[PDB]
Amino acid sequence: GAMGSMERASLIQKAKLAEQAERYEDMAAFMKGAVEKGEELSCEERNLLSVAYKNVVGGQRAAWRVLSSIEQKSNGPEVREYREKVETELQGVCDTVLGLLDSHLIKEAGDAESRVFYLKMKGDYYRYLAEVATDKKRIIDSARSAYQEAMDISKKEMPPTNPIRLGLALNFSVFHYEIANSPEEAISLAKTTFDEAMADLHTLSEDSYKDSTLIMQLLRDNLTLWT
Amino acid sequence: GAMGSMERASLIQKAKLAEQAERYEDMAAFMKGAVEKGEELSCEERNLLSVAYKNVVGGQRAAWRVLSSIEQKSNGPEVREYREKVETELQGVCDTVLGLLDSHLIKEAGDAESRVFYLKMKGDYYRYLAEVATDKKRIIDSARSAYQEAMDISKKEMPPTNPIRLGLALNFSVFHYEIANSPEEAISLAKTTFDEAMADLHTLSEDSYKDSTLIMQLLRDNLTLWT
Amino acid sequence: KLMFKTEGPDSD
Amino acid sequence: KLMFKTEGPDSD
Ligand SMILES: N=C(N)c1cc(-c2ccccc2)c(CCCN)s1
Ligand SMILES: N=C(N)c1cc(-c2ccccc2)c(CCCN)s1
Ligand SMILES: [Ca+2]
Ligand SMILES: [Ca+2]
Repeated sequence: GAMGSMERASLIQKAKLAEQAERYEDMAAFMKGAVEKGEELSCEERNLLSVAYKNVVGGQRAAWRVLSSIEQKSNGPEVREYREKVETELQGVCDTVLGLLDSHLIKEAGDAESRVFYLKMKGDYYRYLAEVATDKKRIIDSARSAYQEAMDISKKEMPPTNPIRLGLALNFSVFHYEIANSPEEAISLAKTTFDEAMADLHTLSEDSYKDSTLIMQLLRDNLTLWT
Repeated sequence: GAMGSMERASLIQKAKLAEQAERYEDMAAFMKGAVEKGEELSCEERNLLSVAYKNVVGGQRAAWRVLSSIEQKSNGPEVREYREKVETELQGVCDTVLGLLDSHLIKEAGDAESRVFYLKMKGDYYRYLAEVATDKKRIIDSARSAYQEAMDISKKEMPPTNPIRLGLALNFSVFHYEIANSPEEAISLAKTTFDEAMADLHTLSEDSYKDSTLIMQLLRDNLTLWT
Repeated sequence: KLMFKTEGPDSD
Repeated sequence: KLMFKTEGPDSD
């Protein structure tokens, strides 16, 4: 596609420039091009890809909720038509990211840190489709399955303070809470995840302690709201 | 172009939805389509067009300054190449807005409130080209000429508290200060504009008083920095 | 909507 | 850069 004539290192360099310029569309397009070079991504490269698409899909989700709320309040075709326009572009970004994960990031991810990262993304962007979905059951089951596979590997392969593991469980609990309508599962996952991390913090450097407690605080913010 | 099959009123309605969703690209494309229907814009419609493109060109100007500063610090081709990419898209948005003003908003604008609004925009988006311009003299003279024509009509046709007149003089003083490298002209225009508005405020409703003092405070913020 | 905490940029 | 006050949205 578009980035086929640019060097892999130049796409990565240009994705970093884009992040500093807050050009998240450009950042996503460069990281898409980087992935399509067909080489595995480093830890920093996985983070660039995820930050890029998260910033793009974030704008579309904020946009969608504003429009959906006006639409619901109004219950002429314009509101429904524009909500669809935004929803369709949101689905296209989700479909693009899932495309990258299936072709071929996940099947070449052997290490726990890479495979759990990619399966979490897969659950995440099926959850973004779930948010706008009215077939919905299959999308929801696709998110659960990606999340659960990630969780199984994270429990076997990573310590309980692993930030990727902590982020996975944060997101899966939010999946449980507001996608699967299983708030009790959400609360259980968030408590057990929090407490297990707490009992492993003693093992960490100052640097690692900062990293894990920041994500633990997100589990606490949610538990505060849910109970 | 793209919006040729959508109704004028539906484009305006959809530009308002876009503003609430903060989808400023969509808002600009809808208002472009609205203009290309070839009917004159109401006061609200002029404001929608201006807010839309100002939000779009704002993102590109912020992006450009970040990149230009890295480029200057670094003095491989990637930084220069990406700065150019952003600069070119910025020039395209400026060129699109100037296109709308010349074809045919300005020549059909007879009233002071509409004509001064459009000439101000013309000066504004020539100033955005001036910011990235290294031919620069002609661009700068295009901004000055648009601004000066706007100023001449505003002085003859509008009271000194007119918010459009106040906004014009704010922008023209910033043109003077950092585009024409005439900081003394800037300071003189900002003082005389401020003081003339102050002596006319007695004539205004509460509502109009709010409107004019908000723009007067922007003239004061600049004067505080410049002196 | 009340949006719960999920990992990385709350860009929404 | 120090950006001076100009009319409407400071979207930059
Ligand atoms: N460019 C960005 N926003 C990010 C870069 C990195 C990273 C930098 C060096 C090595 C590995 C990863 C992130 C990891 C997150 C852990 N704190 S995020
Ligand atoms: N949609 C927007 N952001 C704006 C709408 C309007 C407007 C609304 C009714 C009549 C005329 C103009 C603006 C004028 C600015 C004066 N305060 S701005
Ligand atoms: Ca539409
Ligand atoms: Ca480039």
